[PDB]
Amino acid sequence: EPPPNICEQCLGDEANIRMTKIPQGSECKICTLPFTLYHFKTSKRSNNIIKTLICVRCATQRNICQCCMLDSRWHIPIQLRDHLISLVNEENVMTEEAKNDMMKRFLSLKNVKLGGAQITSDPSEADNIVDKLKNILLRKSFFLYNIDASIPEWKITDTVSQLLGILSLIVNHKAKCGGLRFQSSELGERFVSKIRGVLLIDRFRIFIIPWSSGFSAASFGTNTAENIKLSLSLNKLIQLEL
Amino acid sequence: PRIKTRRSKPAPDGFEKIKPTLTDFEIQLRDAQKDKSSKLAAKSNEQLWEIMQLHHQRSRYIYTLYYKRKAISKDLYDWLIKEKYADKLLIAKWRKTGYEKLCCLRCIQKNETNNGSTCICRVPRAQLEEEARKKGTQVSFHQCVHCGCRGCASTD
Amino acid sequence: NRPERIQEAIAQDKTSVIIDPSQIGSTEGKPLLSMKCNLYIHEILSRWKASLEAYHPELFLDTKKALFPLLLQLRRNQLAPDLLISLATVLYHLQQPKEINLAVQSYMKLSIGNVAWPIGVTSVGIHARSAHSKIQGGRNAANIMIDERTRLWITSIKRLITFEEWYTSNH
Amino acid sequence: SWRDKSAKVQVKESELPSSIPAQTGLTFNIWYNKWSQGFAGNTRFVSPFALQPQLHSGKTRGDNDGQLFFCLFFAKGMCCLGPKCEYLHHIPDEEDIGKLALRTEVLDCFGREKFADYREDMGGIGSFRKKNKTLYVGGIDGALNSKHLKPAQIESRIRFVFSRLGDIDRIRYVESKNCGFVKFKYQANAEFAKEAMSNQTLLLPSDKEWDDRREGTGLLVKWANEDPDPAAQKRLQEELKLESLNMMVHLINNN
Amino acid sequence: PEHLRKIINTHSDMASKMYNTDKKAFLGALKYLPHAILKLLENMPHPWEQAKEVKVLYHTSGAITFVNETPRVIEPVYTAQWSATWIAMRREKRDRTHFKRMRFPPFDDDEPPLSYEQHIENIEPLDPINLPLD
Amino acid sequence: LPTNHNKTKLLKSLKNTKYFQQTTIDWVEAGLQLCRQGHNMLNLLIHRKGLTYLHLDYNFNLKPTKT
Ligand SMILES: [Zn+2]
Ligand SMILES: [Zn+2]
Ligand SMILES: [Zn+2]
Ligand SMILES: [Zn+2]
Ligand SMILES: [Zn+2]
Ligand SMILES: [Zn+2]
Repeated sequence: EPPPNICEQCLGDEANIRMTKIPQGSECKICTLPFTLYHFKTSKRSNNIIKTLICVRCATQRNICQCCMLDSRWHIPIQLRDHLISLVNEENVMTEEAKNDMMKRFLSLKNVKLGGAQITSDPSEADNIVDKLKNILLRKSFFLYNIDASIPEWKITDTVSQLLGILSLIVNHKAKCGGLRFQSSELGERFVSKIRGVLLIDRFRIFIIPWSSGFSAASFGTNTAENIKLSLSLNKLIQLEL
Repeated sequence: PRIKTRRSKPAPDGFEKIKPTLTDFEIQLRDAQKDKSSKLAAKSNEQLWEIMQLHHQRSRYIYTLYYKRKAISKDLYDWLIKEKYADKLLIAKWRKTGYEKLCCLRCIQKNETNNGSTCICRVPRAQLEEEARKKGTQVSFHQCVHCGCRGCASTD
Repeated sequence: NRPERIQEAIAQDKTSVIIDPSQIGSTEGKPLLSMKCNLYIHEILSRWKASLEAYHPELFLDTKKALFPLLLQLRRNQLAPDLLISLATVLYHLQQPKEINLAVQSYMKLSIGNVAWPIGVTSVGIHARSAHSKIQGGRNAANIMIDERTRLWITSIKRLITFEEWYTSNH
Repeated sequence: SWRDKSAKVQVKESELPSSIPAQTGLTFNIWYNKWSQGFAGNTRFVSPFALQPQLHSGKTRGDNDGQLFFCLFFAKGMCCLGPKCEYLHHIPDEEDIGKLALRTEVLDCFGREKFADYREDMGGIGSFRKKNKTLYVGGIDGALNSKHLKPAQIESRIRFVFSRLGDIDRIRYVESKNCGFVKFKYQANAEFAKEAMSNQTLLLPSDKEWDDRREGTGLLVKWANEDPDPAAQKRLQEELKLESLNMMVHLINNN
Repeated sequence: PEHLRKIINTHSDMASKMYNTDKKAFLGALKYLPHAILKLLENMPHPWEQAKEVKVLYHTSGAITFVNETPRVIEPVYTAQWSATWIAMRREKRDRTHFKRMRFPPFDDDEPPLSYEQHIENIEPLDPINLPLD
Repeated sequence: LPTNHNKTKLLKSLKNTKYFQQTTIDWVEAGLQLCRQGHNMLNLLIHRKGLTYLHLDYNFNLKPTKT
């Protein structure tokens, strides 16, 4: 009858926390075996009830807690800590998650710490991979050019909102082009005052155009074979700028 | 209430003077017994809170006429106790000190709560505002579960 | 009030009976086809008033009583689609000289038609299998004998078919 | 805005449709609340209720109670108790998802429980293993009531609809497969939009079929797979490595 | 009693999702159903009384309704009450020229069982089997 | 001989929870409610198994709707 893994973030900033154990509560959300489920409240007057959703063996197989489903030592997701261990050891340590029911039960009952659980288990190799991490970190409408595919729409909204004081937006990523739209007459005048000027989001340069046409998404292209062709022609137009 | 039988006595004098109030409570219970649409669960429990409110107000009315105003005699009050127009126990808790205003019998039992304490509606509203000020948030309690009373301690 | 409706609908009664076999399948002209199916039955009964003296003087009043719901339901487009289409098929095959047998064939696509198990044998034998429920019908695509009053005019249609046979025969 | 006003009664209690579904069988199974002895005709239907965010947002009891789980029937647009609902009746913004940072990889933003992996249909609540942000948007045929449109107009309609539901990373309608892939800034915005445009229509009130709106079967918003072209795998791997480098900095600052 | 009666009236639809755990309670209450039948048939109202207002436990979901109290009667009073009904039924078999036995079952199979508050609570009961005591 | 250490009963073990509640109703109302609740419980036992064609009548006659 092992006591649960619940880390310091799920329980919260209290010293006296009253949880409720139900023996054989529910099937765990990894292996669908029943287990003793502990549900509680972070405060006494919390509106959210927080319960363990995995069993103890599935918790210790991933070295994770049972409530917030992040690492016991680091409080981070399983996939990303496996990615960080792959960045350190040059070995693709991945968590082999099952998909068949019998495979889920089989993969939980065995005595092993799978995935990247063994590294963060003892604190010695934890701090070893931590200072290896330190060694790694020692080593009224407008048109928009020059939007590489790693530039989302929400960053294009956020930087234009930050340069102003706070309006919709339409970006064709397969055409690699952008557009902005609003209603206020003075807002376009203030957008001209706060500058084909350049938007600098993260040093990635986006050229602006006062677009007197009322663009729809059809103006960026009607099909996908038009989008890549217009993106190539507009990159050649950017080379004509340069 | 309880059905009128041969073994039940006729009412003592003065009962026909208070029949319109008890009859209003009776016809409101007749309306509130029928099932509504009642699809949700938060508004399924409210149509039990209406019946707990009607039973509380009927017993409060009989308590008010007997103990507070002294208009109903002991014979008529004992007849209204026999015919189950009002609980002995709710009126008895209203006789006690500290339980003068009270929601229902369920919300003073420490036997039914998971913590072994009374219900949250017995906490005063000022104490809930003090703990809301000490935590920083608002008062995170609005409506009690067993009965719909927002706050039913003897002060508030 | 009512006599102006008498004037208008008798002046419309005297204003075609040849059913176009394109207009039978033309579902958009359903009120016009229903009105033509009304008026050709009126023309049959007007002919059967004339030769009544030597052919069944007892059924003319019965057929007038029995077609009164069909005369009710044909003037203002009150029928079923397949029922009206099959009735128009009958009345188109009832205007041609040698198509009396095709008229009764169209009648037997009217009265029974597409639907298998018209009445329903309703759980014969001992065993009464689980599939044995779909071979009985009180509703849900059983027949078009779904009313006394409806079947009454359906019967009167073939009464007029038999009169049309006798009328084209002895003339 | 929505911080100023209170949330509205989107529907009365009597104005809800009954929980008994459309009859797809002979008799009603009152345990599973479904129909049996026959399966012909769709269980699925166009939802009668839409969201309408800017009208129906507002401040509920959930702001007073301090709870930050959103309302599944605000997103469907079918709450009876408007200003009294225990959950939140507004769009998930940045600060609310920021207060969801402790629990949004375990539960979703509605309090539902995230399961092991997806369904075989890839639609439902979601996983705690994929930080899933991209929503497959199919079912556009009956969502238009099988109306002939150009793909740019349909992409514009899907962009304008899912712009009401939070911050957008990236939308790409597929002309060859008649589906979109709506990716969001946060995971909770994707959850809220999946609940929001569940089985609604892309029909505008400016079109003639507005009376026959609820005839066919509406949208199909579901969780999407990875984007199997290697360019989006490249942008996925490099954005995941940049977020991992941020978490490198966090783990060094912690210990 | 109106709280119990409202719970039993709200469990006639039983089509929402909210009844799921309540429906679990119904399937759990069958293995406590027949005990309650004994608790009816012990507390069965005798012919000398009209209706016996009885204590009863009800589940919060209205799953099972256990009549709570046990019928205790004084032994000489019990045999005297039943002997009074014995002599009264002998008199009303002799002096009655035509005795009409009940129908069985008293209701149709298609008829739902009747609600107490809409058909029985507002009708006052009849006169029970009582011998005229001189 | 009855057991001597039977301090547990059935209803006395159900009063001590938060789910059952004490009240005083007519016997006829208690009987009509045990008929309604017994119909609901047997109907749900039938309907969980999927026996939706066994129309358990209100007089508790189990009859198959179809053959
Ligand atoms: Zn497990
Ligand atoms: Zn945790
Ligand atoms: Zn209270
Ligand atoms: Zn209370
Ligand atoms: Zn309380
Ligand atoms: Zn809500």
